[PDB]
Amino acid sequence: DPNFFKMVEGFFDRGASIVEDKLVEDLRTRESEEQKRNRVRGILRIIKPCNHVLSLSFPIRRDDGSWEVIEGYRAQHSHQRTPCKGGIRYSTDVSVDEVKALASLMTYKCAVVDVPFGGAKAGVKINPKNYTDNELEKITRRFTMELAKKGFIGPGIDVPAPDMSTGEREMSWIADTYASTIGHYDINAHACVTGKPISQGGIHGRISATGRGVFHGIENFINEASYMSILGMTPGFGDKTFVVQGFGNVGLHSMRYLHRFGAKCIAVGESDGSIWNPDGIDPKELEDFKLQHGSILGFPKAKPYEGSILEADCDILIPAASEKQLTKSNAPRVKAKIIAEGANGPTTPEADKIFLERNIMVIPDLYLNAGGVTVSYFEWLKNLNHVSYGRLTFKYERDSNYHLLMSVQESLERKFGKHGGTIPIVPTAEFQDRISGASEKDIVHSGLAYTMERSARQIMRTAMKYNLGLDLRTAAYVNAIEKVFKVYNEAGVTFT
Amino acid sequence: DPNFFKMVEGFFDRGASIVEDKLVEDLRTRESEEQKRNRVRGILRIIKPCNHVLSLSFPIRRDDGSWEVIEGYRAQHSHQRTPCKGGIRYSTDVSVDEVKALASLMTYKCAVVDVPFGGAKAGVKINPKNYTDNELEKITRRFTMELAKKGFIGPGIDVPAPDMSTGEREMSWIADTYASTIGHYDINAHACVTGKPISQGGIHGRISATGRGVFHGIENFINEASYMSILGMTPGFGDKTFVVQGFGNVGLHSMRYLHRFGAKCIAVGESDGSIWNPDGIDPKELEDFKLQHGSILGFPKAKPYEGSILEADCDILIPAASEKQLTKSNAPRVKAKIIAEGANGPTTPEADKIFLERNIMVIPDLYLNAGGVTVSYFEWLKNLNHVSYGRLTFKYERDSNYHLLMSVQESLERKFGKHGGTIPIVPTAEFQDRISGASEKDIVHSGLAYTMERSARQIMRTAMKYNLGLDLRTAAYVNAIEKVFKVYNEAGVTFT
Amino acid sequence: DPNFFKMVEGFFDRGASIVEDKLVEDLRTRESEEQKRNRVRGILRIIKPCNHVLSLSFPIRRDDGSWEVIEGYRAQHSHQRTPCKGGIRYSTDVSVDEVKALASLMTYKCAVVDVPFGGAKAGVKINPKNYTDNELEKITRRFTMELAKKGFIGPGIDVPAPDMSTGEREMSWIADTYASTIGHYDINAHACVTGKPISQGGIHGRISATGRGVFHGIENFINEASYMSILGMTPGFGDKTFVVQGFGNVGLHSMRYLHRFGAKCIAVGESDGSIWNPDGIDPKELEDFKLQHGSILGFPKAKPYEGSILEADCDILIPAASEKQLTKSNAPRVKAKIIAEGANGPTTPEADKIFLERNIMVIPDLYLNAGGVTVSYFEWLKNLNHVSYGRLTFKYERDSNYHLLMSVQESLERKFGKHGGTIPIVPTAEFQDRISGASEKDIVHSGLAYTMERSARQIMRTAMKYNLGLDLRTAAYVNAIEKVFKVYNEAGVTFT
Repeated sequence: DPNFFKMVEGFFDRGASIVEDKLVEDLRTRESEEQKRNRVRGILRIIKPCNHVLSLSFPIRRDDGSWEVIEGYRAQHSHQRTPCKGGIRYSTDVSVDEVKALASLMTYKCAVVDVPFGGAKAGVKINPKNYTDNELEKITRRFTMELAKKGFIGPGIDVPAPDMSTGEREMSWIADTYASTIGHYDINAHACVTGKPISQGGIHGRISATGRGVFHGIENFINEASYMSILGMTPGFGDKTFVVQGFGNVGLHSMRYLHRFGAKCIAVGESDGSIWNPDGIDPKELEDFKLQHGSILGFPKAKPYEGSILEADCDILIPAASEKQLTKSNAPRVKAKIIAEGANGPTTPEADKIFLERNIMVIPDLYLNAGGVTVSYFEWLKNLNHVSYGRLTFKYERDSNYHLLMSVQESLERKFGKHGGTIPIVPTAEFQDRISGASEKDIVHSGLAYTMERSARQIMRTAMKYNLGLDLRTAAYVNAIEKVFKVYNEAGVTFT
Repeated sequence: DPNFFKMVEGFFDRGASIVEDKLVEDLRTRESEEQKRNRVRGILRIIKPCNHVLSLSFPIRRDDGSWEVIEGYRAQHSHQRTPCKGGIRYSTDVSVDEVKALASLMTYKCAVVDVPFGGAKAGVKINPKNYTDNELEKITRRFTMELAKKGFIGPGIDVPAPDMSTGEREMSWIADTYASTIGHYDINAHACVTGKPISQGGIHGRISATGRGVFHGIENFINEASYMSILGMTPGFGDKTFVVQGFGNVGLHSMRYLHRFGAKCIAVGESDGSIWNPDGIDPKELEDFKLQHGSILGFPKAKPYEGSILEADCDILIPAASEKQLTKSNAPRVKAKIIAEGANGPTTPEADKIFLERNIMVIPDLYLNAGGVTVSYFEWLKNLNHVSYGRLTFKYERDSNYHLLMSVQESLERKFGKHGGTIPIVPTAEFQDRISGASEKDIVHSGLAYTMERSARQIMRTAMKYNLGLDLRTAAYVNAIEKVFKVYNEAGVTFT
Repeated sequence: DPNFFKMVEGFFDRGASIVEDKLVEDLRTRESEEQKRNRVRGILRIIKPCNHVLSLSFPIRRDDGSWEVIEGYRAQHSHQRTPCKGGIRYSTDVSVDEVKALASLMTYKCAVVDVPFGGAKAGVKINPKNYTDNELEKITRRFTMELAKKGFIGPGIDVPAPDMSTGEREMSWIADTYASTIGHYDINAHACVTGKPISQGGIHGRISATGRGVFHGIENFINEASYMSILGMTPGFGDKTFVVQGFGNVGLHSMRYLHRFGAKCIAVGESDGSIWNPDGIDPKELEDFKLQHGSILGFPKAKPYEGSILEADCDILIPAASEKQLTKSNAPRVKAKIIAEGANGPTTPEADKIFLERNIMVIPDLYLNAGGVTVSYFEWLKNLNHVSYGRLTFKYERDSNYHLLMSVQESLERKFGKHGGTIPIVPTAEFQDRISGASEKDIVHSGLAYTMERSARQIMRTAMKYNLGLDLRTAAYVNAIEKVFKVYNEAGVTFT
């Protein structure tokens, strides 16, 4: 039951050693100078540790009038890619080593989904419950200030983001505080932080992002005969049956999209209890049940399962919640053949070894829930373009599409003595609804898909190159370390 | 006749009270702290008044050598949307109230056409006719300087624009003066002001912008069966017949585009006289007549009407000139069912109540002449993009289009033993032209059309929502207020 | 009675026309180009009107939770001298015209005392008595912010200052708000405003500044045989007898210092009533009386005089209170020969003419109460020096002094067989107190005295140059206009 930090770090060292060799021979061994290039692995030593970590201690006057000093910290893992990216966590269980760890994860994660951002992470030792909306605000802002004055929040330095503990409300404050203070003259002040309200410069499709990422991440592999054979998957009768642990944002959507495409949800577990039903569970029903009242407990059309759903018999198990939920203990008691990490670090290193032994394909957090980050990239861009995606092309494109059809029509009618006989100028029903309901989220969603696909293939190619089996995790880390390295390498350090 | 500031104010307060109640219940009553969220209407009382207004006296050495002080002002209504936008006036009738008023209009007008700009407006108590080109330049530059040193010109702060009293020449100077002085280090210096020459970073399709706007504005509503029924329009034999008051550069185009689509111009006024002809009047002909010599008076194919063509018997009357031309007096004497405000404030509040009483749909100036602004937004972006729209797509697109058609061809050929029989690969005449002559102005004009439309639906949906009839005006202002509010709300003021 | 604007403007014109002529002839008629140099009096036309004037409307959330919008303005008269200087007034009566006027006064006043600052002046339509300390703060800050973002509050742009309606507490806030936000990177952030607490970067000797100024102003003229003869003053039996109208800060000190040097206070009025006693009145007593309880009414050793002390028979009458207290009505009824304006505009133009008819010397407000400003200059400097005056010289000096004395002693003891006989190494009692209690205030107070004196002689010289009598006012303005002009002239405008 290791702890985040000594989990990630292992993962790195793992896929650091596996790259070192190859990373010298073949890649750069044709201009080998004193074969001391193997001492250039010092670039890997630099990548491992966070380059900067700022600890704070600011005060805020509670609503009752009493003073109080809040402590928090933000760590920036790497700068290989200028603008650092990472969330902000409001919890009373947020250690410097936790942030440092997550921040490390970020860099690699971003690499995997080709996002030009360095890994960061922030944490404020506070418990939102114990503060009033007004207080919270006061905190986020004073935080933003300090964070700014020391180069830890800037649209070209570090762009924060929400976490399970924080929301778009906070982000909106961060943004605004910044813009109305130290970034007053910055024409891209609002790009200092993402995950903010649409009105404040947010990007359409943020919410569903992470969730949709999980889906495409699974999709890409579930549709790869090769892998699906090693597991004896891509059925004919069974088709697809999954389970999701944690009905949060990510979990909910993950079950929405997964279900939409033929998969059947057999079990959903939460902090409270769980749910079971071989027949299937409908996303909207369970969603409206959890929105109408308390939790998911006492949901009709579903027997209350007891304990975690991590042992429910299904094909795909998606851990979209807490940390380290799959350990060396319950690792051999999992039915599922595929584990989709819809969260960070939901499986321990020991558990990984087991799963590998009994052919269990674990889709890396490092890649699966990199959907939010991918879209946050878009939000950043959308603030640099200062325009909502497709604002200037939708109409143009529409016209061009109708000209295309009209050309086929006129050109097919000139193969007959008519002037309105053939009727190609009519788009399909789907294609019509697309055109008529074109909107930013469509450009976003599509860009997401594209990235999750490209990345997927990339991981697969890397797992076939280093002969790995279903160890997609290390593959991904390796993939990442190779990218981060290349940047550093093709420059240096001080003589970079 | 009330003045411009009284009107606009009234309009605001009108919409402001309409919103208030719905703005609390339904749209935020779900987490209603001690229902004091009625006291949040303060937001509205912050939005109403301009938040800044700079008055300034600056000297210039007249050509003859003599010194003279020039006084002018610039008012920034709101900063809810960072870059303020507004035009510069050069008239000896300006008045700190006027600029405050028009700057108030701008904010709302931008909101309507989803343009991320705050409302601003400048004014220099001067009369261009009494100053040499050289002098005028001196002025516009000094003015830019002072305006810059105080934060009232700046690609991120405030982006000025031309008015009927200024031109691209001036704007060019403003842009250059700024980029050669204060904004020397700003990589977006030439985005400090719009409406500039092409060679100075201007955007194609500026001249026809406002005009085209008018058209689309009208078009969107004259295509809506619902509204066209309440009037008894969208006829089968009368089709469309319109009249334009003021043959300026908005009026002229308005006629051109209106006419080009099956509408017949039956009357065209001016500041001199008028024109009449139930058979119709050709735009080109009347244009060439005006351009070839003097005014439109003495135009063949047309009997010299006497008085204002605001009484002519037509379907659509488009006031594209002076201010307050439709008052309580002549309000009842109109024969047109639709009044398209191709100018600002061409109808008084009293007139509006009359037109409503005798079912007369008045398309708001707040929306109908927002075309120019909409495009100015594009110019700004163009300047930030550092590339002419389409530059890197036109060719790519072209290719992709041909491949599309080729596919349909080849594909269809397969259903026949021939390799050249069916020729879909040929684009319609129109489509060809479009492809061959693809320029920036096409992307621009299309983006415009897309904004006018979306905005038109938005206004309609708002009208229906607050069960407003043909009072599109208030409906628009309400629509605006709502937007501007949302921004403020989803943040605050100091604790924003 | 004419308002402040009308007056100050008149004063300017007056001096302006007196300087024009001479300002061309002997000054610069040697290079005389075209003799058009008269047309270079345009300079003057630029100097008269304020160059900028910002009007704002910013919100604050009152303690009760309600939301109000505060309106206020700042006006910068001239920039001829880089940092503008001027106070901030918190009263319901403030009017754009008022600030403009007072700003205008500053520029000239500073010129008189050789202070390198432009003339500025703020104003916030608000009555401090209606707001809680918290609320006041919240206003000063939000005001400082908006005032900064538009270039009306920086250490090198415009340095505000306290008024009778605002104190050091508000300044402190201004300073801090600025240095925490916009000016965060400015190493001289705390030089953005003056009149702030000592612990915030304030200079020692600010409270006795304006008062002491009034004293040295009077002292310099009451010591000039020439002027004192025209009035038959500098007596040998009557010595000195004065009267002060207004027992505010300036008035109190004025009496303290005046009295300390032989004068004899015979009457002191207030907003309530007055006091009279030919025998004399002791500052400390009357001070303690006021402090101890209520006003000055009921004070022992003094018969309650009814009305204004302006008519009390005395030598020097010092109006240290409200505006326009000496008009064309009571002007003839004055018994004093000298009128020391310890306030701004306490005598109307029409009163001035009268006093000049019956040889009454009126020492100009423009000069007399320029003591505060003079010291505020020091405070500014103090903040830019980053060290308290004397900090690194007191000790050194002390030592030097003793060595001086000990050199006289040893040297004198060498003219007599004795090593200890003569004792010149002993300072006087006064000297010793000075040495032992050396502190910043001393350096300040000295510098102030030096300025008031040099400025006094400058005024005189001017008066005698332009052959003005006891019309010290115009003489001062003229003296100012000359200075301001010289700057502009020895440069230009655009081609400056």
